[PDB]
Amino acid sequence: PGKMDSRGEHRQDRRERPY
Amino acid sequence: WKPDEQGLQQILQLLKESQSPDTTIQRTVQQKLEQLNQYPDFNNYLIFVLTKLKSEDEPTRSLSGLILKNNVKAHFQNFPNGVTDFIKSECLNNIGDSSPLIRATVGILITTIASKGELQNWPDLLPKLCSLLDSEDYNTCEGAFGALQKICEDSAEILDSDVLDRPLNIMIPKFLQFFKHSSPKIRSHAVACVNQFIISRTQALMLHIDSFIENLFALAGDEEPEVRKNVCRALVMLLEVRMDRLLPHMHNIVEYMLQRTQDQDENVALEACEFWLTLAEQPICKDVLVRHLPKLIPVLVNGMKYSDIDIIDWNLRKCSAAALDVLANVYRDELLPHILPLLKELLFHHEWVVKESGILVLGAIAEGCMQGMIPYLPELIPHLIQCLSDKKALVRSITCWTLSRYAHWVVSQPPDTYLKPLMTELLKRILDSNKRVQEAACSAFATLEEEACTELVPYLAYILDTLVFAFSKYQHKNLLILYDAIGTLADSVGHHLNKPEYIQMLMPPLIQKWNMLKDEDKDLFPLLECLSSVATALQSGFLPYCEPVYQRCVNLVQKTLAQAMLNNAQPDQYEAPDKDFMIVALDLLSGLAEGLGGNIEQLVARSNILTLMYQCMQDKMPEVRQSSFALLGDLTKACFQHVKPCIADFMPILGTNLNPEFISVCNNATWAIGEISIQMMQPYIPMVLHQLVEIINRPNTPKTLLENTAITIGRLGYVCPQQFIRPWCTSLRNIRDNEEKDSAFRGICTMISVNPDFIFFCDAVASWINPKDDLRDMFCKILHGFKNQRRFSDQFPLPLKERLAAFYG
Repeated sequence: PGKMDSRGEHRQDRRERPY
Repeated sequence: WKPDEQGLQQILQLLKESQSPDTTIQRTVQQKLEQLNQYPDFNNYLIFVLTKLKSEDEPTRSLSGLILKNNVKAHFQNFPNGVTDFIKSECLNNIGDSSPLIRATVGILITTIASKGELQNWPDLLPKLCSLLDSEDYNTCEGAFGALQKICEDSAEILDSDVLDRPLNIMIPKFLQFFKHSSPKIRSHAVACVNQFIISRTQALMLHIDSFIENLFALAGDEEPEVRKNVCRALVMLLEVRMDRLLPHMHNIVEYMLQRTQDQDENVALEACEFWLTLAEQPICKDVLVRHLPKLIPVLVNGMKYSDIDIIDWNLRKCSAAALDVLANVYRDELLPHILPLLKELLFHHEWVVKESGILVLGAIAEGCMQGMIPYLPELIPHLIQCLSDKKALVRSITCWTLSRYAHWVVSQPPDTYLKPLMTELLKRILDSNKRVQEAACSAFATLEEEACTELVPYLAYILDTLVFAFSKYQHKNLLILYDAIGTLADSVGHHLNKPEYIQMLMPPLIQKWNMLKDEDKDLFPLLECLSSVATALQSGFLPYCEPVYQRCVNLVQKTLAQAMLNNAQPDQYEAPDKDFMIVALDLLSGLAEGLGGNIEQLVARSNILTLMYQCMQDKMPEVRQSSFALLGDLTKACFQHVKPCIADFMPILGTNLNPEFISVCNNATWAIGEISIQMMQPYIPMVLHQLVEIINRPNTPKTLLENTAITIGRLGYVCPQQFIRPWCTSLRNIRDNEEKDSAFRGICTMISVNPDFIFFCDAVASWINPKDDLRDMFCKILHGFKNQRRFSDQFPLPLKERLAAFYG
């Protein structure tokens, strides 16, 4: 209950990935 | 028409001087051309030297052609038609010059013209080029095909636009005439051209698809790499949009693609490998793979090794690994008997490249095969932990990632057996001397932080010690990841971060990097998002820091709005702004307002934030609105006195953003209307209620959107409403006991008193884990009231029936 923010998603997008 | 000797000698002289090895002569030739290019006759001379002066050598003719090309892409609007048409004529007339350098230069000229000044300002480019395919001289047809290929590449909207009157209903059947062609280059061009119009499902091709597919098969046997590559990528694209057409040949196709995936030419193999990626998205994957999967898995696994040259983005390794990832998600545990023998031979191998591929495989299959892998994790995880201190950096980094892929399992086990040593060694690896290890470790630790949450509190000091220490160590690429790790830490541990020692060690280097970055540096995005979480987390304490942060953020919103207006006014002279600066600035202000609450009033009193917000809420970009409604809710809670004057304006916009197509805009609007409700508003209810009821009966997002809608509907409870109680109750019974739930239940009690309904859910929902006493009395008064007003209550599950005697039976 509360607002939705995109911080976490943006961090996952910036996160290191092997493919 | 009118080249004169003095002019020609002068321009040729300039080209020769531009070819001087002397650096100073070059720079002054630069200013001389700088001036000359704005005079169209000069361009007439340049094209003349390119196409007409057979006498002059090739680098001079070509340099003239290329300078001309640059002029035609920074000054083409101001070209008169007489010169343009002279260039156009001379280009199409010289497209097949026997010098390859001249031919290539003419080609760049044609394609750059078509580019800069759209394909209709040249109405007859395509028709002449097409007819030029039929010509005799090889170079002529090669040149024309090359030009068309480039045009199709970047001017692809030739069919969907229909500006030049169906510019593909002629070309495509003409390309397909040249698949048969004797020369490999031309075949390649033909396919590369057609390929541009597959995924668009372009009419001209779609009604010739049988001829296409047949000619592709006729081409399968071709040994010229570019043709194989193009056929492969044809089939891959075709697979995505015209599956039906290739079903009858799928077995032979899978056989072919599986062969090509093993092709010695890396590019062929890569295009082939895309087949598995796109096949895995189609529901018929299992059926089509039944005969070939046993070979497919080892080929992918083997292609996942680093290349020889890679031991020093998209490549065979990455494609193969992605394909394995999706297949793992399709086959789930059915894949494990194929993959475990390979893992057994890979994970312990003495050649680091092979081991590395094994760890990659182990990570890739994690999502699909997680359940099936659980039995093996008590052995593999400690082993991976050991690999974290392998002496090969690429092993350390891939180990970091795979462990992060198993973070959930690690966290669900007793902390001392896996979690503790893993976190310890990840922290060690964050300070690795290798930069790839550093970022891999920080990313993986972030993922672990996210999964563990409160489980990190005991290790908070050591974590901060390391994250802080990384500041002096990390370069630019890695500070971004470091900020993400701090942000997620603050979100994970919440208020536990609010300790004087932690604040003092963490904040100074954050402000330090804050002061280095200019309002135009994109590197603000992670830092501000980090600060937002820290601010929300540090609640009490940030006070000494808010002032510059608040002002700078508001200012960034202001200048973004300004640039956007200016660009809307004069698009041809002022760059549109990057609205992420605005989204991030709003998001930090939201965090600040949530953290400080009421204590932000003084700052808001001195601010136009609400007047900026008014324009943000109406922005075309969803994320801007979503952020502005979030800030609206936070400021409504924190300092309503500054908001109240604006409500009458703000409300009709909230009412117009209750569109479930944009989940997070609708959500933040809904929440806002709930918070504003509590502070208020009869006239605004009709413009919003109907939509909220629609949202609460909608079979989508059975989670956070519905709960907020319910709470808001609950809050709108202090009115004469007139069901919707089924999903409201369903949604709200599952949320934690907090203030919001309280408000919404007060609303449902007031509302039930006015229109009493015959669908007890409320009672099931009423099972509050320790409600405040006045709320309890409201509950048992309504319940008791009904009892005074069974066979139905026989159906209560035991926990319900029993609970509703302890408080209200």
